[PDB]
Amino acid sequence: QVQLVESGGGLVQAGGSLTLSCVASGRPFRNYRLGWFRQAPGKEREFVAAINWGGVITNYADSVKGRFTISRDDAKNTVYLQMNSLKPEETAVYYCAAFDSTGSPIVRDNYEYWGQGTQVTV
Amino acid sequence: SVTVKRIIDNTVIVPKLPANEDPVEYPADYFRKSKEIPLYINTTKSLSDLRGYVYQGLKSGNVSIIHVNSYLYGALKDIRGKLDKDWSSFGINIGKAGDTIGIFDLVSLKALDLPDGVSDASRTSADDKWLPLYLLGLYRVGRTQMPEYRKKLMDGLTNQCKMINEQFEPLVPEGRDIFDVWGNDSNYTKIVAAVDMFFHMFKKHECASFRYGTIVSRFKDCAALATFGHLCKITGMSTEDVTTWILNREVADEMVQMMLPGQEIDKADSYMPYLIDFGLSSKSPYSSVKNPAFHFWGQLTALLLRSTRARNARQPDDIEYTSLTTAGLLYAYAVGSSADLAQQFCVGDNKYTPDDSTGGLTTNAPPQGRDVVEWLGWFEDQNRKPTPDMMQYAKRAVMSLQGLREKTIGKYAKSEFDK
Amino acid sequence: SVTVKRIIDNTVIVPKLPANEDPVEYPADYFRKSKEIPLYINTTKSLSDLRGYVYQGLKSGNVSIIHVNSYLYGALKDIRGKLDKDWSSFGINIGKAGDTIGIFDLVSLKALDLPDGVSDASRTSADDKWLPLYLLGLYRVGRTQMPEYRKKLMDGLTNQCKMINEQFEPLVPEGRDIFDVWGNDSNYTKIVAAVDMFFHMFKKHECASFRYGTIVSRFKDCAALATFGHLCKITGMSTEDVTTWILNREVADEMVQMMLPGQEIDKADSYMPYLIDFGLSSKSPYSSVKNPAFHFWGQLTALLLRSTRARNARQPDDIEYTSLTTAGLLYAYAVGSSADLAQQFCVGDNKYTPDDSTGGLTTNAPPQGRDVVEWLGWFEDQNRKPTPDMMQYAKRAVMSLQGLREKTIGKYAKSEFDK
Amino acid sequence: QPDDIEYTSLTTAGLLYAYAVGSSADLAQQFCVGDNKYTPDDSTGGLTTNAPP
Repeated sequence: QVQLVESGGGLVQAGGSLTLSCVASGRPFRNYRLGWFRQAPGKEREFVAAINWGGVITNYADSVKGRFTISRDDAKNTVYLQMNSLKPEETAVYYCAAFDSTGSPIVRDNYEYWGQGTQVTV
Repeated sequence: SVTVKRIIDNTVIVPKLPANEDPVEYPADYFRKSKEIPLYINTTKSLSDLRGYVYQGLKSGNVSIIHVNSYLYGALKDIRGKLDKDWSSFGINIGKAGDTIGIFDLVSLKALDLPDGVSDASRTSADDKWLPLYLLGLYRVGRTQMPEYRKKLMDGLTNQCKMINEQFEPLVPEGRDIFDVWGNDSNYTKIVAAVDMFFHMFKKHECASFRYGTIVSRFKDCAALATFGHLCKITGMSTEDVTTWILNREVADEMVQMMLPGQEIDKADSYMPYLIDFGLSSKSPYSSVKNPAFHFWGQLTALLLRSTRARNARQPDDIEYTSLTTAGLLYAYAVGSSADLAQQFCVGDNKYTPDDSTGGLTTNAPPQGRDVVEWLGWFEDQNRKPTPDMMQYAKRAVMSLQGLREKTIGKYAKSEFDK
Repeated sequence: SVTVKRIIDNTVIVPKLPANEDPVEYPADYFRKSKEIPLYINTTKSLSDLRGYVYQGLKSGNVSIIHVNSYLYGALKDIRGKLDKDWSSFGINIGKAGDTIGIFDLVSLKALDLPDGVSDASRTSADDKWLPLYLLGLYRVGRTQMPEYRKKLMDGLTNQCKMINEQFEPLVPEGRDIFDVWGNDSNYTKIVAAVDMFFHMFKKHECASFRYGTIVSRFKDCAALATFGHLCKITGMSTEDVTTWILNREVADEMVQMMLPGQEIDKADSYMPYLIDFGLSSKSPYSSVKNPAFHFWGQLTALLLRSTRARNARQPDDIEYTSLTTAGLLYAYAVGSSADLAQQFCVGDNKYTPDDSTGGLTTNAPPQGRDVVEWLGWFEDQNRKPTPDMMQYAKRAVMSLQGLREKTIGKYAKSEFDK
Repeated sequence: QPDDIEYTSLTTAGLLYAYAVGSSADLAQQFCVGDNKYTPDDSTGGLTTNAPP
């Protein structure tokens, strides 16, 4: 098993930057995909960004390309994600997810582990 | 390097030969740079997609090694075992406490940065059972170019027939060339080495049969070490005693080369036996290519001491066959004459009491034990020429050998002493 | 472990070899954890359903081992015997007083937690008679890969033809691969072992013929022990006397390994002979794989003492053939020369009276009995080298041997002494 | 085998060389245990002459 803790959320000014982090506990010494999701008020959980295990392959949703950046330090077993140029459309609860393999899916049914999530209001 | 002159005109000459580096890479010199070995793999496509990818790819001549790696991952990802005791190797504590360890805890997962391929349905999870066993077996099958020894595909076919009765090889006969390339993908070798290393610790796993095909990865390119074990077993002497019976300078340098003190060559479960497929070393230090005189000497001595494995051991190139053979003759003759039979169990607390009142001076007789210090002296009393009883002994050992292959030390010894 | 240095530069070397655990599991170490062995079986479907299940499954290539286990249960469940005396083994009192004991009293019944299969009618209770005998016989048939020795299926076919004249094997020729997998189901082996263990106690049961096919389960993977019995029979010496004639350190360690004092190896009817199929042990302590030097030594000595079984006993790998062979030569020569003929019955109360007035000092002659303490001394008087009468004796024993298989101690001894 | 060379003298030279290397194995102890090495005996004075080097 693996536990994920999201940290770094809050409110920010319309147009401001922010960087969420997700800390993994349990078994970090094994293949596990890392992706960020979000869910807005009355909106189904959608994909935001993902990163493979090695830390070379990544992908972003169209709504956030250019702005957001994803990264991971598996030594400290975490995964940061810069969120520059925020917008009130960016307001949602952001979840950190893991699915054990060697890649990063674009769906929410590909993951196996989920955090509790952090609120982000803009 | 000493000065040499031509005596007819005092002209100085510099005899020099072409040089070849061919350095040696030890496993522990890899881990002081990187504290982990990566496995490059693609985790994009799904498992049931890869099943038809490599099944329909196997049925034809086209298949992507990236797809059999990415399929072998998720096809072997949920396999586990419980450690009785801790497991650490070269500063890598793979297993902590009582926590279970999987087959890919040994390596670190990285992302490969694609092959279009072709898919297939109707392929259930009943093929996830043996398709890894198959793909792993073809690594062992595809390393030998002999036509009938490559018929280990019949034993992979059989071992999978045990899993599912109606299993027949999903590869064309031309397939004898399909899996020969798989051994060149570093990640596939990093898979088979992790499978064998895992199933060596967890020995009675229900999926331990998977070790078939990966067992050729253990101590790959490490023959000379196995000849040291075979000699220390056939002679019956300790490693330190056999180490003294080395009388050749080359075998001395090679024996110093193999026995460097920080390579975990004595640990039961370690990363050392898989230093080639894991990529810990590109030129093994324990091969019969970097230790030729040791391979020839130990294998020949074993053969003279009634060995069976040595009958087909291959004779290396560019070594001192004469000095090495004489050394093996004195060693094998010493071990042969000195059976060293000694009473082990007694009944009425009566043991063999040797008689010391034998004073007729039975000199000019070979030594009584297996000490090198005495057999070198007796051999000096023989003017450093093998006695006719030694040559006759070797003839007795090598005669009645039949079905000998060319370029083997069996045919060499037979052609040397049997006349 | 003693310090070894290279004399050219005082450099310290550490000669070390790869290590292999391969531990040994004794049967009595299994029963101190669990006081009973379970048999996992499925009791859902009915008997007459399983009869067609395994008959129609047998006629084709598809059959479920779960169905032949579940069928063998109810097909053998109502078989019994009356104990003359109590029966207990490893703290398990299987039989109490005069009460009858069935074939599954030995194990405990658990539930297996399914194969869809296919059914058949018109199959009466006249097939319950021999279908167990068949399915049990295929366990013995399906353990040998030799083409003509696997034709014990003709003797199972015959033994069932005795039960019903019109019995012909309900298995396709490809079936040579069908029952080879049955030996991998732990519960099937726990069935055959219970059948053989039961029919060993109840010897003249009307269904004792069922033991055919299960007899290969008794002392399976326990060859070295049988070589100790064969040596103690061929030599004619007691077990304690033969135990003294062990002159090799390896045979000493192995002989100590087999004779651990709490494994019921001497009980007539015990759980010990079936420690492999019952799952009491995964690595037998009495096999010729963990006792190689004992197998080679005892088998070779027997062969030199006019044995017939040893002519085909196989020669293990990685042992001291030289020292072991010399030991077997001195032992077999001692037993051969010392016939120890002694008068047994007399008529007029006249016995052979030996003459003690022989004082010409007939020294330099071999000892008179079979005591090790004297033959080691005489052998020392022979400079620990076999005399030409010993080598000639061995040549006399191994010559005129014909039809010898390769890798057998018969061809080994013949190739060693016959020249 | 090349053409137009002195097969006789060359063969005799190779015979003396190969015989020298063949007879003189030059076996020498390399590793010791209790710091005991082979000590050659110099008290051999029966004059074993007419023997190869």
